Amino acid sequence: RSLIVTTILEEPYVLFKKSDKPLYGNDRFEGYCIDLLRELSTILGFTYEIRLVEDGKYGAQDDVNGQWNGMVRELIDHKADLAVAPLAITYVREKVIDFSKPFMTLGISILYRKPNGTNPGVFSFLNPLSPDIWMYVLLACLGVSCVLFVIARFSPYEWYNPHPCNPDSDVVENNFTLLNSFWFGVGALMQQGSELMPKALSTRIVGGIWWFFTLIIISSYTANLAAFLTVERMESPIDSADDLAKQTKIEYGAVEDGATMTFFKKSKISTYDKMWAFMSSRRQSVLVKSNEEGIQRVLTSDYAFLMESTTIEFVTQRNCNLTQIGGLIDSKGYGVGTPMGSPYRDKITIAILQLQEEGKLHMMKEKWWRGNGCPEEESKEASALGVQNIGGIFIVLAAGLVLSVFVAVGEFLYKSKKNA
Amino acid sequence: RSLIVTTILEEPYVLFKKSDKPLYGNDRFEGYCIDLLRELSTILGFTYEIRLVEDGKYGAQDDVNGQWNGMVRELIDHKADLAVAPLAITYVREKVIDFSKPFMTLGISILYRKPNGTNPGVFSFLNPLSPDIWMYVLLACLGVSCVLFVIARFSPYEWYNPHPCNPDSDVVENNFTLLNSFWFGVGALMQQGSELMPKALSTRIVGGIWWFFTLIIISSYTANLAAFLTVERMESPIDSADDLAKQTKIEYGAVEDGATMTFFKKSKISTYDKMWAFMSSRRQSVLVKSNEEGIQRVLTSDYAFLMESTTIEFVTQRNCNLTQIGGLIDSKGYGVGTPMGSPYRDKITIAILQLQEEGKLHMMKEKWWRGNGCPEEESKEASALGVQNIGGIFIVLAAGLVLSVFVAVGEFLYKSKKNA
Amino acid sequence: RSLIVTTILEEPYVLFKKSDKPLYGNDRFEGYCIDLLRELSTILGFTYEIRLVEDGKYGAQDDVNGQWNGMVRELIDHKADLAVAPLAITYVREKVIDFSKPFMTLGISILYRKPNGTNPGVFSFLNPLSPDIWMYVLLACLGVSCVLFVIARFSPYEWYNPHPCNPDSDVVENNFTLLNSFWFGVGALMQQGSELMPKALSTRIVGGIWWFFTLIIISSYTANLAAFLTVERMESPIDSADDLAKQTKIEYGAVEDGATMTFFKKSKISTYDKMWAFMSSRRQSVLVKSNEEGIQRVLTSDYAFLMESTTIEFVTQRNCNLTQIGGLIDSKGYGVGTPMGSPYRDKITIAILQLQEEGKLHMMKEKWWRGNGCPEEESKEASALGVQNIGGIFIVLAAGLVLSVFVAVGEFLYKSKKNA
Amino acid sequence: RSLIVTTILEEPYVLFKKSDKPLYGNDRFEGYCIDLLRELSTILGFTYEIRLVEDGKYGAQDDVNGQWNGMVRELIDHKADLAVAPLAITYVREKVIDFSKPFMTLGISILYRKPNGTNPGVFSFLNPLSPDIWMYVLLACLGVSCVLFVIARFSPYEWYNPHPCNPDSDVVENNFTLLNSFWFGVGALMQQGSELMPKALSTRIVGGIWWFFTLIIISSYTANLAAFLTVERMESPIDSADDLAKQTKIEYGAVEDGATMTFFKKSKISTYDKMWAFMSSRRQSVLVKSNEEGIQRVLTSDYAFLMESTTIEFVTQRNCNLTQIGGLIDSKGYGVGTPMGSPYRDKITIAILQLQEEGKLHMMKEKWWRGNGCPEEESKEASALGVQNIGGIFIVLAAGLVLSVFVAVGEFLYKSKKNA
Ligand SMILES: CCCCCCCC/C=C/CCCCCCCC(=O)O[C@@H](COC(=O)CCCCCCCCCCCCCCC)COP(=O)([O-])OCC[N+](C)(C)C
Ligand SMILES: CCCCCCCC/C=C/CCCCCCCC(=O)O[C@@H](COC(=O)CCCCCCCCCCCCCCC)COP(=O)([O-])OCC[N+](C)(C)C
Ligand SMILES: CCCCCCCC/C=C/CCCCCCCC(=O)O[C@@H](COC(=O)CCCCCCCCCCCCCCC)COP(=O)([O-])OCC[N+](C)(C)C
Ligand SMILES: CCCCCCCC/C=C/CCCCCCCC(=O)O[C@@H](COC(=O)CCCCCCCCCCCCCCC)COP(=O)([O-])OCC[N+](C)(C)C
Ligand SMILES: CCCCCCCC/C=C\CCCCCCCC(=O)O[C@@H](COC(=O)CCCCCCCCCCCCCCC)COP(=O)([O-])OCC[N+](C)(C)C
Ligand SMILES: *[C@@H]1O[C@H](CO)[C@@H](O[C@@H]2O[C@H](CO)[C@@H](O)[C@H](O)[C@H]2NC(C)=O)[C@H](O)[C@H]1NC(C)=O
Ligand SMILES: O=S1(=O)NCN(C2CC2)c2ccc(F)cc21
Ligand SMILES: O=S1(=O)NCN(C2CC2)c2ccc(F)cc21
Ligand SMILES: O=S1(=O)NCN(C2CC2)c2ccc(F)cc21
Ligand SMILES: O=S1(=O)NCN(C2CC2)c2ccc(F)cc21
Ligand SMILES: *[C@@H]1O[C@H](CO)[C@@H](O)[C@H](O)[C@H]1NC(C)=O
Ligand code: NA
Ligand code: NA
Repeated sequence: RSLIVTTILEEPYVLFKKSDKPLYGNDRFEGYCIDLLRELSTILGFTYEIRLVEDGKYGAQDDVNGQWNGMVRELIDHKADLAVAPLAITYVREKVIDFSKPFMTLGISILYRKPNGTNPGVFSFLNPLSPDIWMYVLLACLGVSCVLFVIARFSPYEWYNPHPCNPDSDVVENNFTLLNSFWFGVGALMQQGSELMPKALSTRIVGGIWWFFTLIIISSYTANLAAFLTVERMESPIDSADDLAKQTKIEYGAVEDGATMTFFKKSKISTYDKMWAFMSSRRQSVLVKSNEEGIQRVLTSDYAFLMESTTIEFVTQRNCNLTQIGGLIDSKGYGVGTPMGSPYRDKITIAILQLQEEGKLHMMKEKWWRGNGCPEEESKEASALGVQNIGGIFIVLAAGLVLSVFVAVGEFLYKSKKNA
Repeated sequence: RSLIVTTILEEPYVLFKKSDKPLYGNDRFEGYCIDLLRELSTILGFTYEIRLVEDGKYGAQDDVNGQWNGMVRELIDHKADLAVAPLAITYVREKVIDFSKPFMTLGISILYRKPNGTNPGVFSFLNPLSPDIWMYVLLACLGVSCVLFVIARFSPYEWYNPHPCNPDSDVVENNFTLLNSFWFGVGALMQQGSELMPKALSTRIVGGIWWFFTLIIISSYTANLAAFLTVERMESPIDSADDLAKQTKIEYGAVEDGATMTFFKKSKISTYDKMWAFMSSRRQSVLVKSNEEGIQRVLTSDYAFLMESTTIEFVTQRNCNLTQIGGLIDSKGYGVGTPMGSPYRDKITIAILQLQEEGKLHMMKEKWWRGNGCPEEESKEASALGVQNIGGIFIVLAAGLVLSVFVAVGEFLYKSKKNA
Repeated sequence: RSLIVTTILEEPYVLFKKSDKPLYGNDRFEGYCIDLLRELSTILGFTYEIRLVEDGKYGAQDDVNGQWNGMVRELIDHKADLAVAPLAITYVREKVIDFSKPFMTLGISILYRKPNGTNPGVFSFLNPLSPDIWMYVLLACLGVSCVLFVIARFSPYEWYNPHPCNPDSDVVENNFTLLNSFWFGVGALMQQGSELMPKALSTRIVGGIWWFFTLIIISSYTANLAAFLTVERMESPIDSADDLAKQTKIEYGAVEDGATMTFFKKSKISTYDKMWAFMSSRRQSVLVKSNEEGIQRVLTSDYAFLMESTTIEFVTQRNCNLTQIGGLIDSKGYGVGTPMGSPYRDKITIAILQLQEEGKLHMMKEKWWRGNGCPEEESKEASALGVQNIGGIFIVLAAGLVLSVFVAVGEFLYKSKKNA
Repeated sequence: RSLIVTTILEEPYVLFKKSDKPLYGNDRFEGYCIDLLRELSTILGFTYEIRLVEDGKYGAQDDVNGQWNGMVRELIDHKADLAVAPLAITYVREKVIDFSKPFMTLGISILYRKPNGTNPGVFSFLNPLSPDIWMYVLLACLGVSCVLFVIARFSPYEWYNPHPCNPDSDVVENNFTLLNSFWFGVGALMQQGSELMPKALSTRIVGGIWWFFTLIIISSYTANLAAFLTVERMESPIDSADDLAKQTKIEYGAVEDGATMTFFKKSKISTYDKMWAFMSSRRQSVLVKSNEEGIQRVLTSDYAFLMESTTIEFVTQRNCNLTQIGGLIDSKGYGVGTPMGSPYRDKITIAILQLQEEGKLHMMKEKWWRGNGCPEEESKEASALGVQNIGGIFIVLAAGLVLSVFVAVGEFLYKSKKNA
């Protein structure tokens, strides 16, 4: 004899080969379950010929007559001897056909968009104060220093004798010129002082007020930056279903009429019926029809699509903009199907389990689920301040030293134009 | 026998279900009172056929006719057999129809807009130190500078040679006068320092202690401001009905001739007389016509709305800038109405207590009153300090620059009088 | 006739009067349910005589013969016409006796020790650095300054000419004496500088290293104090059962074989069976026998005793070391009992509800549950730095200014002892 | 008919129940495998009488006799009928007894001690800025000070009269030499300032830009250190079995001749050969005798223990300094054993899948593997910075005080050579 093996088209499962050569038979197919049946027929000795299921399904009761469809109809009507396909071992299907013992473990977990890290900008040190404030601090430096200049020329006490070494007269002068009064204000703003230090009482009230103003500006820059950096460090992305249960900004997802949304119907867990309450409320928006459109929803919007774990690890690892957040929720298992009471059930159970002990079923999964390089290496770290978030203080340093050369040229010419 | 359950429409009690189809009947309705009624029909055995109430009214007795309107008129004339609805147990209806024991407990409570933190005060920089500390730092600046004056006089090593360029001219000068002693005190307080730098040992111990004092004050101002800006604890101006008795700025409000207005009119408690003396001797500014119009006036104006308790936890839950301040004022309950003398009063009374001890009567409330959830408990980024947050250092800058010109013209006259 | 009213001894319920006068009958008793039956007999016209229940209980099936005991045995055997007592309206008791409609609402909530606020001490500013560090910073000031003194006398470049005004010789001197080198180190430590500023290259390496050392000390004092003050502000006491469900440090409690622990048996809520899992694990330690010993466990240890809400509001308000955290979990109701099918059930239901509309049942609760003054006013606030947590910088300020007077006396004598 | 269920004792699978009493039988035992067995007997109809296994062994085949030991010897000789226990499905037992389908899924995983944060490094003050920034600040201090040298030479207004006491002696001096230009650069960087204070305009723009540069660096060091000390993100040195292949410092470990040791011996994967080449060519330092002895060696030493997966989530849960690093390595499952050919293999296979689809098979795991919980996720107070946290500023202090003496004796020779 030759066993009629019913299977379905899926990836990395039974596929077609990508060549032209239009005379294929039993070389037409290539996938995980073709490599599995190649290694089951090798050690059990049988020969096989693959015949795809006609009505493109896995199997379910249509409830109109209690007749199964898909692959498990061909198994229950003995039109097929095996079923090497992702036919998950479940309760209602166990009572009609007999499965082997699992060759793969799956479960419900979450697709999500891999965290696109926010570039802070190069000028991200300006952030702890609003741009209304950074302008009003600059207009306070041009304001107070033009007030201190007027008061220093108007007050008699600031006019001092610069020579205590020689008790003269008529040499009485100020040190607060227009340029020095700017240098007091800029010097006091940066908390590093200057060499002027007012002498009258009226110019010290301008001084002592500008010093109290300055402490509140620096201590509200340091404290708000220590609030921006401890909010960013305290927060964390979703890494579970519980953190996905609370935040209603992140939109959920499931296949309409599938085995994933069926789990949230029959669930009695208090964290999963809340997820069904989200899916029952926002239905027609969080209940997309298949696995293919559900990936395109995560790729565009803030979608959190719930599907099985073996077709996340395929999708995630050939598309490194996508990730798997959380762990396994359910725990299913793919099993090689047999008709009810078949002799090949006990041989394949021993044959699948022989390939696990010699490590075949991991070397086959790493051949088909691995894929390209996919640069995901991507050592994301945080909170150590680098060039990417404090680097614009290097630019305005360099922009201030280019400008100061242009004034040193402007000073060396202006002196020589006075001399000549 | 199908008994004719009467029903008024409230949310989330009895709503219109909407999917697509024209043909209807007993599937139009969903909510709390429908899940209550189908779980009583499961336990007691009866059948619905909910039919709605006419004249859209719960029940009241006319003042000149002496007749009833709505459900309790439909129950007294046996045009209904149950009244599963928000029909509150009161004295006048209990003498006319027969209620079951309560299935919900409620009272009068207060809506108010949730605290926002968008106008914290224009002097919000002043908050990280208590106003005891802001005075005791200023008295310490006056205290140390008076000690700096006293110590520097009779310390003989603070009497140096102020004439350094020539070797031994017998002149002596103390640069720690009364004016410079405050300027060292202010100058060291503002982390920038004067030009003085005391010189013996006894003014250096005063100098070194006031410097260590100043680090601990500034590094506690910067640290406590860093705590205020990442952990914002927003507190409401009102916390109970006693705090509304004093705040005339926050105005009351209730529905005209409702069950809430009737309670404050008939009360004898000293707070609830003061709450009624406002609401009676003011109208159309404080008394709304419907509670849906009253939810809007909290949302727009500065308004505190006195309404039923269980209507609040529905509206608060799906509008996250509305909160419930305080606790229950009144205490009443919702009862399934029955006609005046019925066998269905007792058998539902047992059936309500069966739903409450098994836990199903609480799980209906948790699914119909809960909504989005809106987790704003996670702190956002600290919302950069603008003229609404720091703000008042621009005032005390201008208040110091105006005061200094008064001293500038003040000490201009004192020298011009001295030169004359 | 005269109604035989069966009741039980509890507080603020039926008690004895505190006088001697040993000939009481029907004046023997004083409580809430005596004030209730005084106001029910007034408006219904009946006369009554109180007879206490003999076997000191409320009522339950003993399961040996299905015979009720306590008060509801005297009701079911018609030895009593009423039961005005805390006889909670529950399901198994409703089917044998008939209750009135509730005069009081109770529920399950939590006793807990009222938060005894931690006094930070007066020296709580020392906290951001360990006492090993504050000693090693003081020994670095006595270390570096005694290194800078040796290097300044040993290096030739620090020996400068103090007269550029007069190009002399032999007047070459240092400004780094032993006292000034201490004043550089103390002056640089406090981030406010001095008037010395080293001139050689060897004394600037000591200077530049002591300045880098100083920045790390101040920036680790400011950042650790901004971590001590944002952990204290972020944390919050338990204010629910969910916050009480997680923390296993806080020990739970319940009455053994009571109506409170029965609620956690039949619970299907995911946050309450976890509380039963704590009570099933640590039983004989969290399952004390009555309400009286359970209060004494909260008063000594970290106990979180679960009892009914009407005997928390009694205990909390006459003992202001105790508080009620969270809200109502269950929702029961105290009802005036009647025998099965009694005519007084419908009259008292109208009579209780008449006293609610004219506000008697709140004025009676505020007479018996109010109690003494009990200074609980206690306006607890936090995070504004006051005298109680930064006040020891006022003491060491004052201790440094007392010491400096004693050196100014020591300087004024030492000069005059040189002069004389 | 009572069928004789065999059983080995493991925790939390089958334990001894202890209350008080001597007389026993089928109530001695509680756990996962007993709650599994009484829920199979409810569904399938059968009865227990659990009897224990002799010789305390699961099952293995003797190498010289060719006989079995324990449960699978008790199943092959029909001295038992079920084997509800942790009896892992393997190839050699499947050829001898018949298993059901799995009820637990597990594999090989890694114990390691949870990260602690008690030795963060003695240079942990250096962390808030990246080592790119710590170099670029130092090059900017060298860069600006070389620009300060160049600009101050050919700027004519930096050439003042250094002889102020006498009016017009034609001497000129630039105080911005090469040595003072770095000292202004270092002095302004350390927030304390030199004695220079540039004087024209072009050295004031260099001065004012380097001052604004310095505020942003210090207020980002203080702010990011304030983020590190309140939000501590502790990360392990190892994250998978690939990271143990390189870390020879962290040593492996597994039970002698267990199911874990057998997997690494027979493997062909390149990581698991390197993990075995260590463990085979080292013994009694890396190979434990029992896994209880291996939990202790993680707890004491620096050790990473390779054991079964479901034994980890029991031990990790009730010892909160033990964690599971990585994921599952192997993949096997626990099966209810049956004799070689039985009608109870199929009917339990359906019954296990009935428990798994209803959700009861997961709720048994959540009640027997979960323990205390230990919420250390809430941040404690920041644990004051000692010599383990700041630490290395005491080294770079002493490294700068030793280097300065070398320059002090260095420039002592250079002047003594010049004077000669
Ligand atoms: C402790 C600190 C406070 C105390 C000191 C305060 C110092 C006074 C400062 C005053 C004004 C500072 C400029 C800010 C203007 C607001 C606009 C803005 O921020 O955005 C602009 C950046 O702006 C720049 O280009 C930064 C230039 C810095 C100027 C250096 C001042 C020199 C000191 C002289 C002192 C006074 C001279 C007086 C003369 C006598 C546009 O960039 P962006 O679009 O935002 O890109 C980022 C976008 N992203 C993050 C979203 C990705
Ligand atoms: C880095 C900082 C620490 C170190 C520096 C410490 C420096 C010592 C400072 C000591 C005193 C500082 C102010 C104390 C105010 C206490 C009274 C109060 O709380 O309310 C009053 C504040 O209204 C004002 O008085 C505004 C004045 C602010 C600046 C005053 C000093 C000017 C600088 C002088 C320079 C030399 C000073 C020293 C030499 C004499 C009333 O207004 P309000 O009620 O707040 O309205 C908002 C309501 N809200 C906030 C509730 C929303
Ligand atoms: C930004 C700040 C860092 C930079 C500046 C560092 C300055 C250097 C400081 C060095 C030592 C500081 C003393 C602390 C010693 C450790 C012991 C301790 O803390 O507890 C003791 C307190 O200790 C005191 O009594 C505080 C006295 C302050 C000293 C004033 C400094 C003088 C400046 C001169 C500078 C050097 C002179 C050199 C001369 C050439 C005992 O109190 P307690 O039992 O803890 O009570 C609280 C208990 N509770 C909280 C649990 C309730
Ligand atoms: C407020 C502060 C900001 C503003 C001021 C900035 C000042 C400019 C500073 C610039 C450079 C600062 C240090 C650079 C360190 C980078 C290398 C590194 O990361 O590791 C190396 C650090 O080993 C060392 O180098 C220790 C030296 C620290 C002080 C060096 C300058 C001394 C003061 C000079 C005075 C003049 C300086 C300027 C004039 C020239 C190797 O050791 P590790 O690997 O770390 O071992 C621990 C491992 N762990 C951390 C992972 C646990
Ligand atoms: C060339 C020389 C010119 C002169 C030099 C001076 C110029 C330069 C110097 C300082 C000004 C800085 C320039 C920036 C512009 C300031 C505007 C601003 O920020 O608004 C601030 C107002 O603060 C004020 O400026 C008004 C002044 C206070 C009242 C007048 C003084 C009397 C104070 C007491 C009487 C005693 C006085 C006597 C005591 C003996 C705050 O605005 P706001 O209300 O919070 O707006 C809300 C915005 N929101 C909607 C977002 C929430
Ligand atoms: C607040 O003060 C009370 C004083 O009664 C402290 O209560 C003591 O608590 C300890 C355990 O922490 C018990 O061993 C003592 O028996 C209690 N005292 C008495 C008199 O019973 C309480 O601990 C304080 N609060 C805090 C948070 O420590
Ligand atoms: O359908 S099964 O054969 N039996 C049920 N389950 C488990 C819950 C462990 C699992 C889990 C993983 C599988 F691969 C198979 C099965
Ligand atoms: O209208 S009732 O049936 N009887 C009176 N009361 C109260 C005693 C407060 C209450 C309290 C809560 C209810 F749910 C019902 C009633
Ligand atoms: O025993 S009852 O008459 N009916 C049940 N409940 C519930 C509201 C659930 C309540 C709640 C409070 C009561 F006062 C009485 C009752
Ligand atoms: O020993 S099995 O019954 N068959 C083999 N395998 C795996 C293919 C992974 C698994 C995986 C998980 C199980 F629970 C059981 C088995
Ligand atoms: C706390 O102490 C006792 C409890 O032993 C109590 O009687 C007293 O009233 C309480 N005191 C205050 C101030 O709350
Ligand atoms: Na079957
Ligand atoms: Na009635």
